[PDB]
Amino acid sequence: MKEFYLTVEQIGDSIFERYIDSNGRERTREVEYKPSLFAHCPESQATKYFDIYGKPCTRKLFANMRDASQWIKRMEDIGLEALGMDDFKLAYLSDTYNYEIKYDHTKIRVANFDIEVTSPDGFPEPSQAKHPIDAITHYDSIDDRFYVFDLLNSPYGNVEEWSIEIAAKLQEQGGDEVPSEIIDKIIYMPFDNEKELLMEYLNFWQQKTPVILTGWNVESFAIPYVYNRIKNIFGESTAKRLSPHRKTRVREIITLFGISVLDYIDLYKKFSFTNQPSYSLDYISEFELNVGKLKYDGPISKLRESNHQRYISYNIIAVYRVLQIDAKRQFINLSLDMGYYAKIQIQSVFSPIKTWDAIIFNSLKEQNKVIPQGRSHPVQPYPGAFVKEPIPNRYKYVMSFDLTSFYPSIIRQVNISPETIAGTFKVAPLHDYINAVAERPSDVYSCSPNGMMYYKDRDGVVPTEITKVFNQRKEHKGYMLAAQRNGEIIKEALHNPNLSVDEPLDVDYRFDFSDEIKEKIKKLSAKSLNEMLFRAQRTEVAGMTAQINRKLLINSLYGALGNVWFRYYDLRNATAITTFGQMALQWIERKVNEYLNEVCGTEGEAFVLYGDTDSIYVSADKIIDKVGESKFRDTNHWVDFLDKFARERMEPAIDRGFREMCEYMNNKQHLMFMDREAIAGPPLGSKGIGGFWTGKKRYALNVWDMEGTRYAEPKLKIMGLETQKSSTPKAVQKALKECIRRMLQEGEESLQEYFKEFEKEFRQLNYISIASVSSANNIAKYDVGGFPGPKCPFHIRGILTYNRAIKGNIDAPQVVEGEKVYVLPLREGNPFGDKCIAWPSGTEITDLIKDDVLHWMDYTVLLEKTFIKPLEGFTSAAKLDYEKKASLFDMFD
DNA sequence: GCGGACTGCTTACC
Ligand SMILES: Cc1cn([C@H]2C[C@H](O)[C@@H](COP(=O)(O)OP(=O)(O)OP(=O)(O)O)O2)c(=O)[nH]c1=O
Ligand SMILES: [Ca+2]
Ligand SMILES: [Ca+2]
Ligand SMILES: [Ca+2]
Ligand SMILES: [Cl-]
Ligand code: NA
Ligand code: NA
Ligand code: NA
Ligand code: NA
Repeated sequence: MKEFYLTVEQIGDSIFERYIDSNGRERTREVEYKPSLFAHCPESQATKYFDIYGKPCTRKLFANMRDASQWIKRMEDIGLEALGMDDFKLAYLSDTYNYEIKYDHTKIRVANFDIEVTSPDGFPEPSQAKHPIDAITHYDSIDDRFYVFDLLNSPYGNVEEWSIEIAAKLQEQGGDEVPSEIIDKIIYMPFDNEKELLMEYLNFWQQKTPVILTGWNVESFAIPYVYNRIKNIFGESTAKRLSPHRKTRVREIITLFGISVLDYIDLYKKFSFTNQPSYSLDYISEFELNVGKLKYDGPISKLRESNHQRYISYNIIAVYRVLQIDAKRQFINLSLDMGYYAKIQIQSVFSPIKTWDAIIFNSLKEQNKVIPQGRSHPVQPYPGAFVKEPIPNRYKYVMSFDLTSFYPSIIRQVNISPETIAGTFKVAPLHDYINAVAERPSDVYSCSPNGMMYYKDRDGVVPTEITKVFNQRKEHKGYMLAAQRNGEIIKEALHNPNLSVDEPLDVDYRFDFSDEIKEKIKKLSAKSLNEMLFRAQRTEVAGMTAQINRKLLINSLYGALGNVWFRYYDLRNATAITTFGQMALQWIERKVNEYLNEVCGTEGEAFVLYGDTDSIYVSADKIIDKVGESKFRDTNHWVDFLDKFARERMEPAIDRGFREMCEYMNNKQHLMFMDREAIAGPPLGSKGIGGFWTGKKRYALNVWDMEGTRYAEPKLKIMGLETQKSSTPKAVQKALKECIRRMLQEGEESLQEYFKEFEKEFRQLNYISIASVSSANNIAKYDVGGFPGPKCPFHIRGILTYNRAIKGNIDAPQVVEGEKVYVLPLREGNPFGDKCIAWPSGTEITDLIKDDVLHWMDYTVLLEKTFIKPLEGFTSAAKLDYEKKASLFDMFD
């Protein structure tokens, strides 16, 4: 097979590389790499090297990497540009792997681990590592085995061996319910001393050295704890065995040279597109996998002592949970894909700037072109997208339209790149271009309304490389949408399931079901169908991960143009994109309004009610009215009608409008592709209002079709409202959403019934479910003798109240700076001495003060502040009442 | 005694 790297590092004048060879074997080599950099040279000098602007350069070979970096400094002292890739390991990878890397993931050692540390005096600080490590579970992807290291003898208690027989038993049998599919994969090792455990773990590590190292919070806890514990016990030289090159670099984070650490919490935060109230593994596992919380009696600091059996079982389970989350989300696969595509260290996938620098560098190197030197720039603001101010109101029938990959398509259309800049023109006010009254900027170059002109013959490296990734994105989105469409087919077949014993069909959910498959589905059992729906949704999530993160990468290339740390930073190019974007949106709003007035036979009516960046929301009341609501059989009938109308009439008109804009700006290629997104409206013959807007970025719609996916049941599309915010209490989100569902689908009366019921019963809701959530930043900034300082935020005040309440209890959970907290208001005269209290999110509040918090919660404040105020906002906007008003009719019986 | 204007903070939407 073709060779591929695993890890690369620079240590002095040496490049240390771990790699898989042509026979599939892992090897390590130290290479005294000789890098090249470039300097501008006279035009009369024969060379094959040119910078991106076409100026000739000469290549300077250096005896070692130190001589190259010293030359860079000297060139700085002279005042001349030192060109070329200054990150020598990226240069090394590019030289060593001068082809498209095809890798075999089964050859890559991915290690998932988690440690346990009993601490009687609070959270065990990794920098101190003063407590024994009493458990390590380490899963190896190559062995497919869970290696379990169990400390039997500790100063905090001597325990019996963990029993795999009991671990496998059901909870109802007094077992631990360790999943049956990993029982035979567990390799259990008890130890009588901590030193012997750690020594063996190091020997194990040497034999099975991770390439990718992951787990939950491994970078901030597990890795530094293990490193510091081993260092404190055996000495630094022994601790350095954690690095395959014996080099490490040190609240601290340890860099293990020759290992690529991908902490799963960081992968999840970057790639999941969620914002969670808590990031405990417990919480995320429940959210992602729908598994129950790992229950136990007493505190964690005594779990090993009281129930060591469960203690070890939960350690193993914790490792497995991350594997299960990755099997669903596939962020490891994404990191490997992106990393090898860019030819970077795998951990550099967290940095889109490093990623794009490497992609562009490799692309330019292929043509013997030389990259410019990074330069220092001051941070400056620059304008972004346009957002229309909507008239707050209900909106019955709505169709939306969105542009495909907007900013990257602008880049490709206008041909925006550092080296395709051609000149400038004199700008007219933006609305002059929008209304097509300003003179055509250029009949030679491709232009943006910010004043920039670009060559339209030349291939730009930014357009070229963004197109390649965009093409990957488009493929994966197709798989995602098909899996989604396949999902609805299965959901509708769950309305008439057969009573028989069969099996789920063997199909590729990435492609639309054939008629044969669909026929078989209608005769399938409920058990088989539910299993198919599961596999369909899993296939959809896999596609979603792949497509939405390639979308993120290409949008981050736009973003990088506005980042001073980017080698190709240029506010001329960044603004060219956003300004063109503002023009395109407002241009097509006009075209859409014009076309719809023409087909509806009216004049001057506003059809576009809202728009943000690249989307428009079209009021379709008059389209429905022209055909008359009476002529429709059911809801699905008018949905098909609007689907057809948008597809056969509106979209061709939109394409005509954009083609004209492309000619207006003399652009290189028409790539403004705006298709229908959502069809929204109330159920036919209902009192539902269909949708409403309260303001910019705040609306709700009752959607029947989304991007070609015809829902089995109508799905609420809610943006910006409190239902969508992690800060809103769980039970309030749920209640507010039901309020919205009733408004959009059923009407005012239905809303009023539900509200009355909620108000009556809400005090019985669990305290966690009605707690607000907030991030805890700068606690110390507002701490004045344990009391709130000037301008102390509400949630920070709650934390200070908590701290005073648990003062003198070394066992009580501490609020961690930067993490999230649950927040509850307190009734007047409470023993806590303040109007609110906060505690670490994702946890029960400590038993020390739990009963008193429950007693003093302010349900009245909770209701009117988190529930009623947002509800008042929704309903006044939609022009209705959540509560029956007083009338002259009240004087009757 | 507190409404309005302004500020910091948080978390959305694109
Ligand atoms: C979501 C997002 C958008 N944007 C900008 C660039 C996007 O092209 C533009 C439009 O937002 P989107 O319409 O949400 O994203 P998109 O048009 O790029 O991709 P899609 O085909 O799924 O619609 O907003 C960012 O800069 N960063 C982001 O994270
Ligand atoms: Ca021993
Ligand atoms: Ca879009
Ligand atoms: Ca059937
Ligand atoms: Cl796409
Ligand atoms: Na742990
Ligand atoms: Na059970
Ligand atoms: Na130490
Ligand atoms: Na779309």
